[PDB]
Amino acid sequence: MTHDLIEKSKKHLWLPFTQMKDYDENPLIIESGTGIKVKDINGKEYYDGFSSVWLNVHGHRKKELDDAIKKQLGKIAHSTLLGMTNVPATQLAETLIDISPKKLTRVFYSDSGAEAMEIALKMAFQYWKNIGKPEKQKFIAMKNGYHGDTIGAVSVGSIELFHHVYGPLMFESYKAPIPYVYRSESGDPDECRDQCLRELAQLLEEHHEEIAALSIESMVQGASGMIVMPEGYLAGVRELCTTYDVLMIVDEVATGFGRTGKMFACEHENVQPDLMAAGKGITGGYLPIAVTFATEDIYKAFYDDYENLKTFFHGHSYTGNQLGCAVALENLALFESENIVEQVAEKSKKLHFLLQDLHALPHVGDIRQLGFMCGAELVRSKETKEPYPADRRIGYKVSLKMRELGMLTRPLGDVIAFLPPLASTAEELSEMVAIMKQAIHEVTSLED
Amino acid sequence: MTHDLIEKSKKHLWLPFTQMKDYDENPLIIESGTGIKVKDINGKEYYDGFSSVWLNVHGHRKKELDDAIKKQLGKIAHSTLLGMTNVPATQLAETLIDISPKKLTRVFYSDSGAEAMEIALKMAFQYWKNIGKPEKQKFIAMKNGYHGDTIGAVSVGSIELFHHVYGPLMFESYKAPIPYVYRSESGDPDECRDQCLRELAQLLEEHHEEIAALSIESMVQGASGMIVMPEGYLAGVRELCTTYDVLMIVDEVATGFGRTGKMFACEHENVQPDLMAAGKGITGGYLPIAVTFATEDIYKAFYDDYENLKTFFHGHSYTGNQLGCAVALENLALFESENIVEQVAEKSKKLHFLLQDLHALPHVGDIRQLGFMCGAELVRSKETKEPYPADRRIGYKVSLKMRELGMLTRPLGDVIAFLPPLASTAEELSEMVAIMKQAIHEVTSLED
Ligand SMILES: *Cc1c(COP(=O)(O)O)cnc(C)c1O
Ligand SMILES: *Cc1c(COP(=O)(O)O)cnc(C)c1O
Ligand SMILES: C[C@H](N)C(=O)CCCCCC(=O)O
Ligand SMILES: C[C@H](N)C(=O)CCCCCC(=O)O
Repeated sequence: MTHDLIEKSKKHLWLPFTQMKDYDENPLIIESGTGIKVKDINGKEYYDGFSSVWLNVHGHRKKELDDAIKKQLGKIAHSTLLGMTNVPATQLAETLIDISPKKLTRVFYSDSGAEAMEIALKMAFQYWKNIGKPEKQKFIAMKNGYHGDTIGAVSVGSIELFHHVYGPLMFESYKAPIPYVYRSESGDPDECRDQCLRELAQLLEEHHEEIAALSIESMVQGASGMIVMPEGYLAGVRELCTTYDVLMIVDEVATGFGRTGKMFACEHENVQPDLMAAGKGITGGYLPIAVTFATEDIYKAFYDDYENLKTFFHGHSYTGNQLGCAVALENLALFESENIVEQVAEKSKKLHFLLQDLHALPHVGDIRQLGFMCGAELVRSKETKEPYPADRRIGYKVSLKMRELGMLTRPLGDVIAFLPPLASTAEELSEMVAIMKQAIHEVTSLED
Repeated sequence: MTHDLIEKSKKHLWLPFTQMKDYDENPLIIESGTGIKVKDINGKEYYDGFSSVWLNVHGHRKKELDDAIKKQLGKIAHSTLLGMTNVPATQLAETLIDISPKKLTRVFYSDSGAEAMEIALKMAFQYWKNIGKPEKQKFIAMKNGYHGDTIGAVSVGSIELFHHVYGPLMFESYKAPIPYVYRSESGDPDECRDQCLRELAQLLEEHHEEIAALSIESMVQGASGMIVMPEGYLAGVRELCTTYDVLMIVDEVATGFGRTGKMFACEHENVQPDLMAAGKGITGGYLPIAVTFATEDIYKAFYDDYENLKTFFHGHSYTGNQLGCAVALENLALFESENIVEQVAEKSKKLHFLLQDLHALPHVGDIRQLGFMCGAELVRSKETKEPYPADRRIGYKVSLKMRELGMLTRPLGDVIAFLPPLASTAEELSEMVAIMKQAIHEVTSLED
């Protein structure tokens, strides 16, 4: 009836980033969403406290967004961008160029964030080959960094739950140290920033001639536990990259489009990427579209007569999908007409105090926040900062507790993520912090 | 204004698989489509003779497909498949399992064909270490194989012009030869087949204890020039993969969903893949949805208590998108109520005769076809079968002539690809083949 839908799900599906024995024990099937809440096939409603995995902006069944896709259906759903283009993709490219960092003048589409990162890495590799510098073939990427699941993006990721096993498949990369101030040693953001930059510079001084690009998440590392970079760090990596002739790839797939209370997160420190990835909330969270921005200097390294062999030979079949681009176009009009970014910045002030209060809980160790990008790191001892053994599944148990309490999210290890939709109201925010607090306590007061 | 949308496209876009200097010289912006024709912003109409790069099934503005997406907007556009599922992804999963090879019982969603292949390759690699055979970690891919553009897909793909700037970023891979009947000495499909299988068997015999999987396009190598595998070749590959304990990965991204006159091309030789990649036409050409099918034996090697770390740690954020899944569900209902596959198979009989007439031209060296998947290889000499030098751009020029004559396709080197929508009538196919024949004559008669 809907009983059968549940059994079908367990019989035919294989779900991303999930142990299916876990799914089969606690299955959940979503049927509709309205505002910032989704509804399962039984009629239970849940706050979407993780924005459907960090991509949902205006909430669900956002009226203008729905209208924008109906309008485009009435014209054409998809025609190709291989050797040509279409209207919404071209319009969107100009709108994207207008709001991104000033040095990024080019828009290369694809389907997902891993793909946009996969394209940034290939662009950066082929640039140096193109301009007669074929030795520049290694990458630097940051520890605790994550850039997607395909093999290039994996070669540049460093979350060892996900990646360690795939080492034989990975290309040659250096891993640079980032600040993780919470379980640091001095606990000072300036000291941690300066030490990690010092070590970046020494790595660069020794090997830059072999290195095409450096990859880094913009301001906040997400899959690693919503670890926010100390002030001045990102701008410090930009300078080091410029100085040692390494292209800087900035990953904005999670932080992009208002998430950190700027349109793009590298605005906090005014950094200009050479290459920049984006996805998730670009479409409001409706459809798979992704982008790699490039500078003009990069673009023209590939512009030449065709048998001069400059061409970038990459491109997915759905590249520039009109349906995706149309809803992205409306999304960005909503940012403008709603003043979304400003409202996120305002609402994050009070949210700040709401989140700092969780510290009152015995097993909450750290609270991290930049805008609407937050994590509560759970700890078996605040004093110690010693974490619970992984085998007690504390983050997992907390997610399940929140779920029965009517709120959806996913933990990053024992870090409880909180990335509520950008349209979230001040009262919705406090209603979600309250459920999260209740859940952490109920689970954690028993150290399950 | 037409002229400034055109100048915006030259200014802010970087297109897929395109030398932007070629684009600038000959810009083309599509506005709408109706049935199997698309229309540019100047109002000029074109036959869609490459199905918008091999993905459009029913034409454009297909009413049923249109209704299906509108109906889904009215419920929800995207909620996550991480740790949970939704209604259309669940229903779609069931239907896909029913129409796919019987041994394939499991569906793992993604956004694109490359991502589906990347998933297949990561499943094969981790499968063997989950069951305690870490030795089995190498891949075999077929000479002239194309599996997508992301780094893992290109590590198992061999299109010299595409891959191998990127040599340094692969991942070593065993390359086996495919029978290329047209420019082979005997040729003779049976002689070719059996010798390429003798070389595979040799490769397996020596290295099979190191090999995780063999990766192969299903029945036709597309990007390499629409090269049809001889009868018995695919069934022999499968047999040798079984004999030597190597998983068979089958790429159906281009051939899948009716293209070759079967629902899946592997049905031609009755082959059961271990892992099967699909995409493109899965949605009728409307949206980016892809699938990796897996057997239950493979699924169950990642199925275990979370602490025994069996889990597949992979999954894009738009996995199981309701919008793509909804349109795909309706796409498949059409295959059923419109008997698309049987209609393609039937129409393909007369079509073969249209294409044999094409063969009458002095510079048409070969015609290749399986269902609606066709290729007309151009040669400067049809008795020596010598190719035009690349530097005289014969494929590119033919595609531009077809353009002005009102038809879109893309060449593969000097092979003119012909992949018309599956809804194409008998009349429309002959209209299309005639425009293609005129354009080959007008370009090629001037080139000696
Ligand atoms: C989401 C994420 C990705 C991967 O994007 P997908 O669409 O899931 O493939 C890449 N980089 C960052 C920083 C991300 O947050
Ligand atoms: C189209 C294709 C791919 C890649 O799919 P995308 O959606 O373009 O990334 C991979 N393998 C084959 C055989 C294909 O035809
Ligand atoms: C567009 C998609 N990446 C695809 O697989 C098509 C095959 C390669 C396309 C090369 C061309 O048509 O110019
Ligand atoms: C969904 C997408 N692959 C993404 O970037 C999130 C990765 C980290 C999420 C880990 C989890 O939620 O379990």
